[PDB]
Amino acid sequence: PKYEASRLSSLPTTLDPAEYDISSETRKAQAERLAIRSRLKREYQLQYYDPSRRGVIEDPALVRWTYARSANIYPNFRPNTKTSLLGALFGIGPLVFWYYVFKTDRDRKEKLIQEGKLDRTFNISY
Amino acid sequence: MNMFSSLSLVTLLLLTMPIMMMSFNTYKPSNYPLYVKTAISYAFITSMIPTMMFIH
Amino acid sequence: AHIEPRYRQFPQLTRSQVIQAEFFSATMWFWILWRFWHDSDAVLGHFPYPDPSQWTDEELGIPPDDE
Amino acid sequence: MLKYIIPTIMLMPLTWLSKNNMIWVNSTAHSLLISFTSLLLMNQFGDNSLNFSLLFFSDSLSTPLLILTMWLLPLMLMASQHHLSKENLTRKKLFITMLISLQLFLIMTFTAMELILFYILFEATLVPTLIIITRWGNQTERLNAGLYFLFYTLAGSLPLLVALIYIQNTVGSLNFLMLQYWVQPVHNSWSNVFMWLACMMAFMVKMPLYGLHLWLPKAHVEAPIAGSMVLAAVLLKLGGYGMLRITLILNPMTDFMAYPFIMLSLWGMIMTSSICLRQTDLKSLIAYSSVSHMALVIVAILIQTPWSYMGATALMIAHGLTSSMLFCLANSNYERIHSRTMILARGLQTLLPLMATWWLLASLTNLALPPTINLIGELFVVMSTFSWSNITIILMGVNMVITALYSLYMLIMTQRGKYTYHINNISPSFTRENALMSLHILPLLLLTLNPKIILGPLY
Amino acid sequence: YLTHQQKVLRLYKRALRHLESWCIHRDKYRYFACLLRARFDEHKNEKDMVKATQLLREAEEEFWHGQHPQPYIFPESPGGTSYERYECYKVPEWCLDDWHPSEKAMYPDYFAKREQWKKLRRESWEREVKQLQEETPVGGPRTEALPPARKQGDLPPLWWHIVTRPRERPM
Amino acid sequence: ITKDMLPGPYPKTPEERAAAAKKYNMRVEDYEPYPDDGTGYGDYPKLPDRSQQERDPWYDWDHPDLRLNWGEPMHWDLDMYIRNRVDTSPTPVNWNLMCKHLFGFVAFMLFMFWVGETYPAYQPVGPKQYPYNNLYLERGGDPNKEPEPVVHYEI
Amino acid sequence: GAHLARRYLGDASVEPDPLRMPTFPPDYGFPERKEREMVATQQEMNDAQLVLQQRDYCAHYLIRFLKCKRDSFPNFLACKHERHDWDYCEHLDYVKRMKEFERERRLLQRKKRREQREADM
Amino acid sequence: SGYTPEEKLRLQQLRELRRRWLKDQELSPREPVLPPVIYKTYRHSIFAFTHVLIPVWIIHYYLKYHVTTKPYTIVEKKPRIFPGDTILETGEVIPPMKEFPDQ
Amino acid sequence: KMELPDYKQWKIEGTPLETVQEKLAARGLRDPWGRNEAWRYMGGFANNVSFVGALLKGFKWGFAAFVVAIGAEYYLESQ
Amino acid sequence: PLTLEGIKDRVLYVLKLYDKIDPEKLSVNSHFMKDLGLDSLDQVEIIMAMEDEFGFEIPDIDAEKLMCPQEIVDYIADKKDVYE
Ligand SMILES: CCCCCCCCCCCCO[C@@H]1O[C@H](CO)[C@@H](O[C@H]2O[C@H](CO)[C@@H](O)[C@H](O)[C@H]2O)[C@H](O)[C@H]1O
Ligand SMILES: CCCCCCCCCCCCO[C@@H]1O[C@H](CO)[C@@H](O[C@H]2O[C@H](CO)[C@@H](O)[C@H](O)[C@H]2O)[C@H](O)[C@H]1O
Ligand SMILES: CCCCCCCCCCCCO[C@@H]1O[C@H](CO)[C@@H](O[C@H]2O[C@H](CO)[C@@H](O)[C@H](O)[C@H]2O)[C@H](O)[C@H]1O
Ligand SMILES: CCCCCCCCCCCCO[C@@H]1O[C@H](CO)[C@@H](O[C@H]2O[C@H](CO)[C@@H](O)[C@H](O)[C@H]2O)[C@H](O)[C@H]1O
Ligand SMILES: CCCCCCCCCCCCO[C@@H]1O[C@H](CO)[C@@H](O[C@H]2O[C@H](CO)[C@@H](O)[C@H](O)[C@H]2O)[C@H](O)[C@H]1O
Ligand SMILES: *C(=O)CCCCCCCCCCCCC
Repeated sequence: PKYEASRLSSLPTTLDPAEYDISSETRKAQAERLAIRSRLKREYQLQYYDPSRRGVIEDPALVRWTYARSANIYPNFRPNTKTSLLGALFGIGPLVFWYYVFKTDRDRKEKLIQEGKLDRTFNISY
Repeated sequence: MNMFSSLSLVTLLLLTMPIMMMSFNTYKPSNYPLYVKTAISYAFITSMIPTMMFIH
Repeated sequence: AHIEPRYRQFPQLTRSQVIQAEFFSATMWFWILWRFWHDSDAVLGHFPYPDPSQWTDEELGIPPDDE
Repeated sequence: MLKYIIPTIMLMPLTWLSKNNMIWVNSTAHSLLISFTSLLLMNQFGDNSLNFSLLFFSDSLSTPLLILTMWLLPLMLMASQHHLSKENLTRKKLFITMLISLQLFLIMTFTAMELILFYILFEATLVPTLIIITRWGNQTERLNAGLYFLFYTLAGSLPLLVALIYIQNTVGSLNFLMLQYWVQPVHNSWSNVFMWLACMMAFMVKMPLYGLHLWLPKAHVEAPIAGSMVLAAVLLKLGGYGMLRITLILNPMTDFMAYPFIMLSLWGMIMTSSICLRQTDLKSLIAYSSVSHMALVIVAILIQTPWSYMGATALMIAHGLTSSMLFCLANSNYERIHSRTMILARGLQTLLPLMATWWLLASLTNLALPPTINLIGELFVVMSTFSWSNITIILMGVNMVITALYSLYMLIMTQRGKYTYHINNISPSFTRENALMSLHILPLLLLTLNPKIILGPLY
Repeated sequence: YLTHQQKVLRLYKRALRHLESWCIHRDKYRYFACLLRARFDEHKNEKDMVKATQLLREAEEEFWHGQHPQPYIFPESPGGTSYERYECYKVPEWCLDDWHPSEKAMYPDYFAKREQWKKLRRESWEREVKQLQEETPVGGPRTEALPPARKQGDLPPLWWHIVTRPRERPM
Repeated sequence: ITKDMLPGPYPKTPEERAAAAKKYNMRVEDYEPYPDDGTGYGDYPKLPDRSQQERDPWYDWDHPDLRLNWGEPMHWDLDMYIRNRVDTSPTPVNWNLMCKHLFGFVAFMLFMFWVGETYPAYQPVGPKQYPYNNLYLERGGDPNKEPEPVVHYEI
Repeated sequence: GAHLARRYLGDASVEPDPLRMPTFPPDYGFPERKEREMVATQQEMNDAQLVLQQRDYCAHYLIRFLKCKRDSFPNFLACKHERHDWDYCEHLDYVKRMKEFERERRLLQRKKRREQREADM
Repeated sequence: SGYTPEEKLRLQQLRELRRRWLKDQELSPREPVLPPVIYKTYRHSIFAFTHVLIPVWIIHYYLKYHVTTKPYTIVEKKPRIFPGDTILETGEVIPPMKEFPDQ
Repeated sequence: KMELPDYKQWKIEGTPLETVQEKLAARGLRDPWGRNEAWRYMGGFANNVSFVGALLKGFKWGFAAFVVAIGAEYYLESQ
Repeated sequence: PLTLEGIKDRVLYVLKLYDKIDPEKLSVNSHFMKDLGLDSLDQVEIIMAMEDEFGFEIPDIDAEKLMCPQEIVDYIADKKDVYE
């Protein structure tokens, strides 16, 4: 039985065929990624350990994230087939669905009341 | 009725008292846990009176 | 404290914990034996269960076939 | 109402003639005195409203809104004096004058007997509010927040002006007491459909109705703290107050004209509650939470039942204190770390224990823990909408779940977990901040003892 | 990132801990731990890297099949029942700077010794920054490793938050 | 924070791609934007869709609770993947098999409950008998009317 | 047990229906059948405030037991004999229900057996 | 797979500092400098007086003179009456039951 | 401060660890950590009750206290 | 309430019940490979025995570096805030 990875259950690293095969090109990339991490760690630590620093160390990564999650969306939005189809299937469809659910229920109940068939014996709070 | 209804309500009021004291009206941090435990024990006793009347 | 930790050895016990534990264990077994001696019906049933196949057709009011 | 209008006006000379270092002490002390005297409006009778003159009247709907309005002014002053400490004296006095003039317009708006007088004061509130946001907001986007706020409002309010003037020509009067006796039914026709829309769209934008709400998260994220407090606590309730009055003259057309707006609100409340689960900005999360809460008020006002009208009034008052308190809580963090990102500063309960208690109580009211008036108002609306249609209990119930999830997500994210290591300027809470939080929650929880005074005229 | 030897030894440790979760009893575990060791010893001297990598991959597939679904976890380890239990009691040292004077007056001796540490931190900072500058390659640090102090009287660069970190049981 | 250090539009040319990778502190070979549909991602990197729980707990993270380092690009859905929310960790059992066994168990129980309701268990006894016309008055029957006489006989 | 296998796995036409029984007249094969005697009156059970499910043909023993319990308080181990008498009356009441079930079954069997005689003829 | 000569040296240097810091967390003898059976029964008698007796006086006064003066505030289930009982109010005697058959 | 019992007293002889040592010796293998587990099999840990014995804890005295009680009850039953 | 000498006493106690180690050669500074002749699989087993002894986990990245009894003592003392 082989592992069947899913969206919510990742493939274990120890079962990933890529890991056991490491070429020199891969090891170059791994070293290059550690260089970036070390450069950022130093830049963070020289402020974190500064005895005269009282405040928040601004993280441009965090600023970029909050900016992207709001301000940058519309400028890079294009109205194509996908945006309108999603836009109309989840921005007007639910309203139509609920209108018919509630309109159908209320018309059925209004008809019953007008014929005196809905039981409202003790119903005097509304 | 006068004993039954009075004791059944003192049980509940007794439980709230350690909460109210914690508004520093009369504050004894030294052994607050012992205070809370003692209140539960007294509430248990006073609740057994209306219970006995019901069983009777 | 009154009880000191030990290394790789059975712990130090007090008499009070050992005796109180034995009292409540024997109390349980006396209570079960005492209750069973008196209330075995609570375990084995309170009344006989009749065998319906042993009831005559006279008392059940079953008439003979030729009727 | 002159006994409230005139002393409110006098707060202006008091501020301008105060010693330089006493502008905050003086204006706070005397605005608290005015708030005290506002309790005299609680002389409400079982049958008749309290009708002072040909211009102003007070009933069980406007009375709580007035007391909340006059209570907020001293709170707003306390909330604003720290970030305004470097401002020069004349501009501080100007900032206070804008707050005083807002109170003047608001108390007059809630008691105006005539609907066109209500309209003029209802629009006059735009000017000081816009000035507060665009002049004393902090970031570049406050200029666009001012424009969105201004033009959304006017886009709906100008049709209202035409409809109100038309009504006065047709009926002869816009006096609300006269409209109660001279009101005539509205017959189906395309003309009356647009009269209905003109009468209601301006108030729908103020609530705001889902779909017309995008201005609100803009305004809050850019507004100063006092701007957010009045916007959330009181200005949103102008729309609800206007709807509660204008619906009188729109029957029976509201029976079917309500449907599209009930669907937007019923579905909108779920959408905006779910959006709160993913917001990264603390002020934006609270602003979106108001849209969800006011969706209930719109539904209650539109289905037009005694229980729903009582629930709407309790909800409007309860949301005002709760939402304002949440903004003040978020602002106290902002004055330390100078960011609105919710994930930036975590585990704050370890550093600010008492402030974490205010966060807990504000969250508990926001998710409407019984017997808070937040729950009383929300429960009344749920009771009334179930009779309107049993299926609505599914949407109302689902929204209750999501509301608890995002309220406690806000609490767990900022107060719990591990504190951010590099943030080392979390100074202990000030008396001013602790007092500010307690002046929100204490009146809110006290009102549970006597809910009838915030249940409105249908009580 | 992990060498072949590193991967094998992590697998050995991981397999033994999961084996122990299955066995529970010490005499049973000692028996099967020695059989498992003998399986790793069967290929200790395998010199062909391609053959050795094949063994490692199959061992990891065999581990995944036979792993305990609920392995034992040390209580304070990640995922353990006591993991992060005491984080709420860990207050950073800078909080003491904001104490009221009447609060500091209750610990005169502790706060006198704290001033010396802050004095030591202030006077040492510039040398630590200088040392890090002169020992860091031109492009920038290639690893997260930090150097010791080279001179007498110097403190290892970036020491304050390691040395003054909260105690593991701070209350 | 300058405008050049903020998210921008989708990168069209390789030169823009290299600039985006540097802005986000990533290798140019690792950087990859979201597809240029109209959804508004811009040039924000598409990082692996993994929970923060999947990250190594022993590494000295700058943010140990989030398991993030200062300056590293944050996943677009970082707030969803915090350790208090959606977990994507590998599971001892395959996801598809877990769904089959869970669904199968629930479906089987529901079927058997329907069977048990269709063929209920009961004892071999006749109806319980009550006096006074099956307690007509006690149950709330109208005193004025007359119930049909319920009669129970000895046996 | 056994009775359920016969109905669900065997012939169900000759088995009693617990929800419809009895389906034969109470005077069938029973000349001069006597009515059950209720000892406690309606007012006695109404004043004793018996739960409605308890107001059956054994209610008089339950009333006597309940009176003893109140009178013997705090001695809560008394009234054993009064309790047993109520328990025993309920056992006989249950045995009578068991006989009605067996009577219905044997009449159903007798009927089907008579139809074969007619079906054969 | 062991420490390098510089890892050993840094770890040793931080070790010395960390242990000196921990030693400095101990309190001096004077710290904190603070600003300036019959007992068992007495402490339990005073607890009962203030947590039981006073509350029961307050509640009994409240129930007797404020709650039970208004209709239907305290509603009781009426007492059970059995055959052979005597009603206190009227003196009426409830008859015994019809005689039981043998069993 | 703390006194550790002499490490030489830990011997696998006479314990189930000796059984493992014979089962491994048949295969040519040998267990090096045996004496590290020997304390768990010696001393106050040497012999523990079975499951039945754990349930019957206190049965001896509960039975005697019961034989007396019923005996006393019978004696009074004849007076 | 561990002490520096207490940690050392138990680290050596465990190693003296290890049949692959000569109890007379063992000292605090004995290198597991250079001085005691063990291999890297033995080293893993030793670290696991130290985790069992003190009841906490030493991560593999840190564990692979502990090559003598003294280094284990220093690691445990540092992890448990033992300064005396
Ligand atoms: C609406 C009803 C209100 C009723 C008001 C009654 C007022 C009575 C005032 C009593 C004040 C007692 O104040 C509170 O009592 C407890 C117990 O007695 C005391 O607490 C003390 O005694 C308890 C005894 O178990 C111990 O925990 C410990 O010795 C100490 O904490 C303190 O003194 C104080 O915490
Ligand atoms: C013909 C009809 C005209 C009607 C005019 C009626 C009002 C006339 C007022 C004249 C006196 C005004 O006095 C002038 O204003 C302010 C307010 O007191 C004074 O000084 C002020 O300084 C600061 C703020 O300004 C405050 O401490 C305080 O408000 C006051 O002391 C000036 O030093 C004085 O020159
Ligand atoms: C539904 C009833 C109410 C509807 C009211 C709608 C009328 C418009 C209200 C806002 C008016 C603001 O006026 C103008 O609007 C546009 C977008 O709308 C803003 O434009 C903003 O987004 C565009 C692209 O989306 C950018 O190119 C621009 O840099 C930015 O400023 C302007 O900055 C603002 O000056
Ligand atoms: C968020 C946006 C919400 C938008 C909500 C839209 C509501 C739509 C309401 C539809 C009903 C409009 O009002 C309806 O118009 C029709 C004309 O078409 C009127 O019809 C009237 O004139 C026509 C002329 O042909 C006659 O045949 C008819 O006998 C007469 O009733 C009705 O008197 C009125 O009932
Ligand atoms: C007292 C308790 C009473 C209730 C007990 C209810 C238990 C009922 C369990 C029903 C669910 C069984 O579900 C069934 O499991 C087996 C076992 O893998 C699966 O079987 C299949 O999957 C496995 C694993 O991938 C493969 O070897 C192969 O493809 C096949 O065997 C079926 O695909 C699945 O449908
Ligand atoms: C006879 O009275 C049977 C009582 C119930 C037995 C339950 C034991 C398990 C399931 C068997 C019930 C039979 C369903 C037809």
